[PDB]
Amino acid sequence: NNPLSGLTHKRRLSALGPGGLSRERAGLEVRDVHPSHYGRMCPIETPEGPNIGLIGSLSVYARVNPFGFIETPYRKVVDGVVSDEIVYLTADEEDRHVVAQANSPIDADGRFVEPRVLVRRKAGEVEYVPSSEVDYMDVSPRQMVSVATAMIPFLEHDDANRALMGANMQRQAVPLVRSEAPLVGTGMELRAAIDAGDVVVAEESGVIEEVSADYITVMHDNGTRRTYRMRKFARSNHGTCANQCPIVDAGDRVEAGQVIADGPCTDDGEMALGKNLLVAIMPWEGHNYEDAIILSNRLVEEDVLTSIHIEEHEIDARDTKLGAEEITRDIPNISDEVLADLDERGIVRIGAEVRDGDILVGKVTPKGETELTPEERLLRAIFGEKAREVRDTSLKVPHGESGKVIGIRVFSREDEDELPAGVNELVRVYVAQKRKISDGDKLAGRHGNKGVIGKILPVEDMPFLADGTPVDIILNTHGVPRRMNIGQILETHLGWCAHSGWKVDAAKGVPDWAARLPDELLEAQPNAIVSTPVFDGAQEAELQGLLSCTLPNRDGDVLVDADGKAMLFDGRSGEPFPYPVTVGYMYIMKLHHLVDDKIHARSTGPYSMITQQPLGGKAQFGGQRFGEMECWAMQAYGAAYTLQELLTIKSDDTVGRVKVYEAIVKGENIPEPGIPESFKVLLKELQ
Amino acid sequence: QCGLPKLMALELFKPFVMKRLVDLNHAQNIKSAKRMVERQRPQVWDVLEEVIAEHPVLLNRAPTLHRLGIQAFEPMLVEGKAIQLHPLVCEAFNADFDGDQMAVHLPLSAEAQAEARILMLSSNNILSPASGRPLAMPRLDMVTGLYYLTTEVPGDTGEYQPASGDHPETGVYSSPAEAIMAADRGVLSVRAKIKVRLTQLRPPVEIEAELFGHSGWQPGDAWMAETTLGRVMFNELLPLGYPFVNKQMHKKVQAAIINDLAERYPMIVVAQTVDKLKDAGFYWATRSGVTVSMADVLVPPRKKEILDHYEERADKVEKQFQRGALNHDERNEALVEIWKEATDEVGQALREHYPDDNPIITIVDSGATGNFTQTRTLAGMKGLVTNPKGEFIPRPVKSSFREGLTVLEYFINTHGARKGLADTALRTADSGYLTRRLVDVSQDVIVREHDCQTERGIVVELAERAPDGTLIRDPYIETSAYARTLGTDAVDEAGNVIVERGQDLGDPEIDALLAAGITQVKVRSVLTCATSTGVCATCYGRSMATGKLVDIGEAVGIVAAQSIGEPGTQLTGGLPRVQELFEARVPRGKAPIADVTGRVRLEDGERFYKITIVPDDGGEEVVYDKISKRQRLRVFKHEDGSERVLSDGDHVEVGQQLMEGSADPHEVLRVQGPREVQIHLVREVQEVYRAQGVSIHDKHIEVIVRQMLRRVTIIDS
Amino acid sequence: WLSAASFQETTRVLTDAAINCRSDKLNGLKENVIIGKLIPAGTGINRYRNIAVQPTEEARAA
Amino acid sequence: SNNSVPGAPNRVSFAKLREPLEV
Amino acid sequence: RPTLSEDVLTDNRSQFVIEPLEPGFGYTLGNSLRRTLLSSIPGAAVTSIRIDGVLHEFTTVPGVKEDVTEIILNLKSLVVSSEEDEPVTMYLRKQGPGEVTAGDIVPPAGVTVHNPGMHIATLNDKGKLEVELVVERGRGYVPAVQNRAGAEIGRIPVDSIYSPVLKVTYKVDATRVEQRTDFDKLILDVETKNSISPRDALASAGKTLVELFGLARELNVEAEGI
Amino acid sequence: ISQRPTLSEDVLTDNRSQFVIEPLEPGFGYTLGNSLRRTLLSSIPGAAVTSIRIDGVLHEFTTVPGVKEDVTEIILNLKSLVVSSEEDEPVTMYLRKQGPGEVTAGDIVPPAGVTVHNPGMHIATLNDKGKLEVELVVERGRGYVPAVQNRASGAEIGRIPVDSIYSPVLKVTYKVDATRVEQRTDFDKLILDVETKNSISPRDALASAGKTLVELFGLARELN
Amino acid sequence: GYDTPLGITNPPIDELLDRVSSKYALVIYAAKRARQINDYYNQLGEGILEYVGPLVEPGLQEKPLSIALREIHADLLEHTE
DNA sequence: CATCCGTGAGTCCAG
Ligand SMILES: [Mg+2]
Ligand SMILES: [Zn+2]
Repeated sequence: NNPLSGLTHKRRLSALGPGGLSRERAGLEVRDVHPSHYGRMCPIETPEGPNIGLIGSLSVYARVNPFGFIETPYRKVVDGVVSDEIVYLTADEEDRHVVAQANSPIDADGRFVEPRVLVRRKAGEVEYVPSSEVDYMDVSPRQMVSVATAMIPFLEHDDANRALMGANMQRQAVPLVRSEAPLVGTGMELRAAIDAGDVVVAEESGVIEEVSADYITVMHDNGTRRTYRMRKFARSNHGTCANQCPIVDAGDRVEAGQVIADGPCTDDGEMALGKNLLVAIMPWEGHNYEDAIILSNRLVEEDVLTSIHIEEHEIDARDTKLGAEEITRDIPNISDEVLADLDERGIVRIGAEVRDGDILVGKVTPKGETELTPEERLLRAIFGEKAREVRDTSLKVPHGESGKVIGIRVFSREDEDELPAGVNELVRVYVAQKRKISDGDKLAGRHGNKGVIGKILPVEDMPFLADGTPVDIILNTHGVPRRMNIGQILETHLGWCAHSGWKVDAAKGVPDWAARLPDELLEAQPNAIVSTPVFDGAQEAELQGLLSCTLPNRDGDVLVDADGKAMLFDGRSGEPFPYPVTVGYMYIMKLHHLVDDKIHARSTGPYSMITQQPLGGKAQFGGQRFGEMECWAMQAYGAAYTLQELLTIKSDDTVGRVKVYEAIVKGENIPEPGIPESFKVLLKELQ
Repeated sequence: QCGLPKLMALELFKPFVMKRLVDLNHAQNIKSAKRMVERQRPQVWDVLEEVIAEHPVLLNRAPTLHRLGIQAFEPMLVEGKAIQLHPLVCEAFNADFDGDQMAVHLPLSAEAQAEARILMLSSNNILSPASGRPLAMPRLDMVTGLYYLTTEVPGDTGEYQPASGDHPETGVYSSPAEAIMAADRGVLSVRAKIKVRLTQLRPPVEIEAELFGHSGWQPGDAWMAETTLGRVMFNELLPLGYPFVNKQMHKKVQAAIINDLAERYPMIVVAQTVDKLKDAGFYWATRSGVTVSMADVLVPPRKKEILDHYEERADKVEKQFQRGALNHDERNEALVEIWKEATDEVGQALREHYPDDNPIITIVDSGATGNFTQTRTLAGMKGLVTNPKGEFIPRPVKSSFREGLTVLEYFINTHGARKGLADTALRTADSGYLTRRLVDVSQDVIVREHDCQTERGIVVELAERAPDGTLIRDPYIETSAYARTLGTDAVDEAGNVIVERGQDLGDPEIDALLAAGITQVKVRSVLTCATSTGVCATCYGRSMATGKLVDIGEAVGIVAAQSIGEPGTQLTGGLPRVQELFEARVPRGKAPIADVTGRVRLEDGERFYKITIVPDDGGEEVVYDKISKRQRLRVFKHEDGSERVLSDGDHVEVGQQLMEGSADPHEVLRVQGPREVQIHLVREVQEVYRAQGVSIHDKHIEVIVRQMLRRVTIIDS
Repeated sequence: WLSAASFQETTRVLTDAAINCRSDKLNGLKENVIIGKLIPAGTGINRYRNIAVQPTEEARAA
Repeated sequence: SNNSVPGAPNRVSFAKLREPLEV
Repeated sequence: RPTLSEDVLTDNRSQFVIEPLEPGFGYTLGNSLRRTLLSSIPGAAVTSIRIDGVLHEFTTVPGVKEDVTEIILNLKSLVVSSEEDEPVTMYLRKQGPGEVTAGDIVPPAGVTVHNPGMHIATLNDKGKLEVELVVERGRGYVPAVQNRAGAEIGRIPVDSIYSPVLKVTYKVDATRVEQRTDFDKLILDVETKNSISPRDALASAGKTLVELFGLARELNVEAEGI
Repeated sequence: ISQRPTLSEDVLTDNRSQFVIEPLEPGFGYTLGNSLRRTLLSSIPGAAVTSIRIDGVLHEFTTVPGVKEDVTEIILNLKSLVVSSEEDEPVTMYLRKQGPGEVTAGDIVPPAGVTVHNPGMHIATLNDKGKLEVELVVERGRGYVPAVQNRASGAEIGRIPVDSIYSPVLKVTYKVDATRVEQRTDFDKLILDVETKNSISPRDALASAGKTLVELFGLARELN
Repeated sequence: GYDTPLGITNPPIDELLDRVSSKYALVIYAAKRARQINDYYNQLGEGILEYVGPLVEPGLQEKPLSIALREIHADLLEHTE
């Protein structure tokens, strides 16, 4: 889906598989978070459904030792003094020793502050222990988490339940036409993007000799030249748009290891899973009821939440007993209006516009010489049109799909290209879609705050600030204190201060709240980027202070207060909202669950081979299932005919479903259902 | 109504549209019309709007737990590709909007549409067939929005002021059309207590008698009231003919109103009235000012003061265990109690420190959503986390999520968080399984007759006799009596009959017997009435969904099953106890029951409990053998003091549960007979759903249990 | 035997039912659903199923 | 700064100084 | 397509239906038109009153059923049209048993009472009533504290409902024009006094707003299409 | 209790102008300036590019040899192009540049009746050996018109339909000073804030708004 | 006394139930009549002796169910079980 | 009252 999605997959630890355990065999003990998981396997990153606890991500700092166990780095303390010497300890090698937490206060030399400090011990037991007994200590606060988990700002403010989803959903983020880096970060965004290998990193230092959208050439110091080709508009495993673009301008001095060009979901070599939108925390006209989401039309009018999706469509021509399938522009009983987008071969032309039902590749097959209808013979005598023996088996556009034809690949057995036994011509057609965001599209933040798009109001309908700026996303208040994920609120606060910029008051000395604040943050510019590492970063005292330092806009007026809130104006009525509303910026990701994909329906269609019931899935264009639990609901109501209708004339009554179609198109009455073919099968199975 | 996507509708009504395509000659035949639909020609979007006219469709949401899991709607076309749903059926479907997908089935036959529009339409199914409470009612933003304006604020501007000095009485308006212009200018608050003359709202029953003599209130008759402007606007929805309500709209308040509208007023009034409520809520929920910031979420002021008191109390128990004076089973048993008390005192620290202005408390105290335990987890503290074993951890999480949990706190919390999710997923499987078992056993159970006419019924404790005198309403009134039908005339001390036989019990009718002094009524039940196949109509009684006598033909057994299985996710006795009863297993506790009534002879030994019973009426002594791990149940004795644990010399009835635990139903049968074992099961079952706050009417349980005793064994051939 | 078959222990039911030569009367909810009959409940029962609707004599073509 | 190793955009960090070892 | 204007009627009030507005102009028109009818139309009502047998408010008037409060309210409901802007004064005197109405009022030249059957107060025997009214002109609604300065020998400040419009609500639905289901439909409820028709109160409310948007238009009169 | 016709003052800035209007009815200013704000943001006419065509290009998703940017990022850069055409009918602009160097909006040639208001706008960074030949089409309209609508008409396989944001209005707001002093001195003062795209003047924007609004409010005065 | 029923809520169900034994009964009561009317249109074109046409004025493009359900409200139909 | 074998252990979806 995205580069992060890829990286995490490679860092997966599954207990399932041959030699391992089955899903049903796995009890409750296996799945829960073991003490030894510290620094080795993430306690948060794991699936939600029936696979919870059996799939985990490897922690950030851990590595695998030549025997197949999981080691992890610890700092060595000789005698109360922290040493830079680092040794990796296995799970059971850590149990015999005694470990201090990373955040324990250390002297500038390396000595501890207090005699008794926070200590980790065998069997997940914790106690205070004198400094003389401290063997090791943790490398980092963010040591126990994984890569994806470490990209969740203010993680220590969210319950494990939602934070679990936030991590799992980050891999579900869709690449947008161009990606912005989040205003609020953790620092992991950098190292994550680089190791992803879907960005472009310089191997040897030098200078950009030449740049194009196609490729970048680097003139090294020793005289040799290397050229990195850009992946341009390529289809992924999951129909996402892997497109890379150069960062550096021609003639830039670049050192080795530097990201010279980023790919999908990447801004300046940083994981860019979403956009930075102007958020408002308030229930609004019921359209955000039960975790739905309200959008500003700007996001459509400016392609803010727009993504690109490629589909790969295939068709082949085989040797049959009646001859062989041949791809041609000549298709029986088709007007030239429908073939207008084809080449002389019969293939769609590159750059053409296709809609659902249209023709991509014109293939015909010789049909079995069976005696044509004595009624159609007659009809072919009147109009004197001799029938062709070739039946249309052309590749048409599936229901739902739509876009522009961005590439044709053609293999022929003629041109010595190697095909499987029986295939002559095989054509591939790549069609992309520029999907703007629409209602029902799943939007979410890093804090397990998911939701489909309720309503996209016109840009004028959006509640707005004093200087006229309309918000982008209206999140519903009710769905916050329940989930315990108020990290999304802290993010918005820091998100505003990052957008507005700030300045701590240095007069009369450095303030006591901003005492622990590193020197580089006492002064920030509008649209500045900041880190808030997990189990570190900003604290509640500083965040309150920063809201006070909020630099005014262009008009010289401050927009939000120290509470973090501001005054809004209802764009519909005009009157200002009666109470202060919390306003700032929140990083929102576009997940890969879009209505264009999820929507599906069917009147009639294909059917099963044995049970004669409808097939299953959108891909097969099948009907929904009205199962056992659904049947109880019908039986409960006392809706006899509806329930009968569903399982007979709607399902597998061979003569029935046919005699239902006619009755409808003739405008008659629905006949009395027959015997479900599925039952007959049962009877012949019993025999 | 529901918003059916234009795209979805086209394929759904595909052969229906082609019909009207060859009709109005857009297409020459049936073949071409298909092409038109497939090409999505501009003509068809005018054809489709005609086709779907008042043609109901179906909306299903998995898992379909109860019958309201599928509700029929009037189809409305809409741009976009998503299905638009009404907020009020979110309770029934259990459908939030974090990415749910709903199934859509198109009824075809003339019968099918008739069924859908009449039986299954959302507007006709407002109540829960399991309980009779409103499911289609204000729920989240709607309740928070209504609770806003109906709240009376003291010092708010525009308030009523008595006259004193040279300035007259401030706060009196001639009409609602006047006060509306007052808040527009900015003089009056919509939550401030004032005085107004009304001309289109029936006054309270207690006041209507004072100002008219119940001469019959009439649209036009004026009257003065002491409410808030917002409470006035609210009563205009109920609307006329319904007694004015002067309170603040907590969910329980609004629930009462609807449940009263359900009893008296017709369905289409309730359906339209509840529509009025929803629109009222959302409009004001937007203007309620409910907003989550870093400020509003406030940590208590005595946060570290209280936690240091219970940490100091905890270091005394750790040192008392260090000397080995406390058992290892008692140490943790004492530690859990110290911290449970700590968490409570942190909770009290919020409520008085938090203004009623505070949104986080506003949402919780108003029945909108969320518990105070969440708010305590949010601002106060997390408290005890669960062990893998299930026992509560001796170590507490002292931090709140606002303060930022420590690295080591987060870890043990996550562990319990995941095990919680895991158990949740496993009970659902159990519940859904238990569900299908109850269905199969109760399929032949249908309403077949209008009346069995047997006089057999069962006694229900209407109210307990209060010790000082008078009476106390029984805790089991709602679920055991309120929907039953009477099989015997209910007489007080006098010869006067309060309620006849063949009369459905309603709310005022329970008030007719509660004041009369009578505390026991005989009621028709599923168990008692005996018909050839299935059950009769009269005994079953008032259908919980219709608020009227059950129609002839309802598959009540299935509904019963669904009613019990639907909330079976929210359990901790617990769900295992539920299976143990319906499957009639020889219980884990295996609590012994007296075989014959008589005087008790306790003769405990430290190694073993032995119980001997001297028969009341002559007889020979019957003696039992009991394990010391179990304890004697504090049964309500003749002394009317239930807290009296079993003592020697006490007198027990026949079949009286001797010790704490679960009696063996099979022994209850052989000792107390086929009828008593039915009442035992039903109430033992009930106790489980009670403790977790689930109210199923006894009616549904009895249907299943009846299907347990329909067979008798063969002793002699 | 049908209702029992589609419940649990399918193979156990059939072995017994075949030996017992049990003849199933198709008159139950699980029963009728399987064969596709109108379930013997609600709108399915003969009381409601067999209904004749006719115009009032007073009601007459204009 | 947080990661001044590759040549990256400066992402200022609220922190206690983290110098044990890079990811 | 150009927009229409509809009407659904009642004696004192009516509903107006405006469709189809360009998408997002329903709420652009709604609140702006309501405040106008309520605040931008001139009429006439009661500013201040004076009672003979009153030195303080809490005591009711000697020989009168209604409290001092219930009489003010009934007088607030009095619909009156004055020809002159400058404040006039009418007298209402009546004694003995019976009921005093709005037909007993003695109005100045060019001042009319439109509901002469309005109940005001029920007098008993030996019941005397002498009241002095102060009638002004204005727009909308004006508080009582702003009219605190009648002769200080019993001057009472009264809420002045100058506006001949009583109450107005509005809803914005969406009509489906062409293929676009985006166009807005505005439904407007308007209830007036017995002075002016709702049908008339809107036209003046309409004409008034036309004056405001004239200032902007005057500069260049660029473009638009109906 | 006072009658005075209203005024329409103005305090300026080159790009944005404050309009002062008074004296207005009490509690009226908020819903008046908003009626204007929702008129400016949605229905102010202007001109913008509808379709384009690039040599060697047949669709939106490819690369022009020797050019630093892709067609998508190029078409994305053109969304910030400010243009004012008077021709009610479509007109064709041009842009041709070769070799090393940067191309900008200045290298665009508007025909008679078309003007570019931002020549310094970066478009593409053509390195050596690079050539770019574009053919831009501008139309008049209002509000926002999606690109997708052009494709079905009959457009050839060369033309690449581009989204259109006709509204030349940038950012609009308002504030109100209501004198709520207990007297007949209760009025509302309106201060409108209008910022444009240097395509039209903030004043000229308020005029078209009024012109539209006047012709809309005139139908409430007409008789039945 | 209520507000005018809109769409599929008309005819109001409460008054509809006053003329029938139960909810289920009304279903077959109406549908079989809605069936009769739809037969009448189809048959009339080619077959005389059809069931009697709708006893009330048909709404423009009104569903045969919507027709039947209205005349039930008009008490113009006779009921038998 | 405790062992050994055979049969259960939520729905829909996607894939
Ligand atoms: Mg959900
Ligand atoms: Zn019975």
